[PDB]
Amino acid sequence: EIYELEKLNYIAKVFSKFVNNNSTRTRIAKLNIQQKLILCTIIQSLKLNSDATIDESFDHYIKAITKTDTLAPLQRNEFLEICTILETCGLVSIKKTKCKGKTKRFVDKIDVDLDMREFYDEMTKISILKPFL
Amino acid sequence: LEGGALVLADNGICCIDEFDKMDESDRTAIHEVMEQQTISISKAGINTTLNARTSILAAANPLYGRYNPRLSPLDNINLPAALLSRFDILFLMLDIPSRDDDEKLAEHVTYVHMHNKQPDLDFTPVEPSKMREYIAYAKTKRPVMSEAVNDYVVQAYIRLRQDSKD
Repeated sequence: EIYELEKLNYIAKVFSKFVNNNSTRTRIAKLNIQQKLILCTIIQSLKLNSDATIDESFDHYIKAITKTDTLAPLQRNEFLEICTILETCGLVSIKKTKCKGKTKRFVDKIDVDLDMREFYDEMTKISILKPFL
Repeated sequence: LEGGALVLADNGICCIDEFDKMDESDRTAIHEVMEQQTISISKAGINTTLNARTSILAAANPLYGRYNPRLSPLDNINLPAALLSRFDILFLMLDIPSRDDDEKLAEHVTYVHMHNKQPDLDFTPVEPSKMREYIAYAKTKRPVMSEAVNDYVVQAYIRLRQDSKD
């Protein structure tokens, strides 16, 4: 019907839907240079391999941005919207995981589909994240 | 009572070549006229004060001659925090070898060693008397800051203090 719509061609059409953002279209997701900064900020918080909250990420985001003054520290509410820009492209997923203090209480743990090998290529082209590593 | 180099040069430029080659006795007297223009000396000869409005120009080199990128600048510079904290402008005139920019310095030194004339740019170098007269005419001016520049000054100072405040 594609040759009716235009009045293994399609398997070629369907696999590029799935393979990309890690090799090429990562920078498509982060046209904002701060979105590049906030993406490395998540991985620096992943050293403490814990329930990666949006606050503990915001903790490491402030305490690094006071050391290197690349930008002003932004809001948590801004930090809410910017990580959702990272979300809709399909890079990082957010789930409401478990903490069992009072009830089944839902803090948000993130997870990234990128590796440091596919990170280090796209950051050496920008020496402004080079203070942050 | 004989005198040094800070007393015959009262109102002007006092320069120091090889700043790190001096001692503590020179530094304690240089920092005293660097903070405020009055020197006071109380020795077996006299206990007196004297003023000397001077502008300190200093030329220094690091600990190992040249710089070190693996070393911090607080460790590269042997001067203490109170000395360069009083210094508002410090110029890190560092040389970096390049391919394109070194040729202009080489062309300029061969042009001034070929003859005394300067390069053929569309500008003429002014003689010492005219800008000496301009400096003497500009020195009587007393500028007053506005409020629109005041709100930019305090915001830049707050941001610089927070950025500087490792």
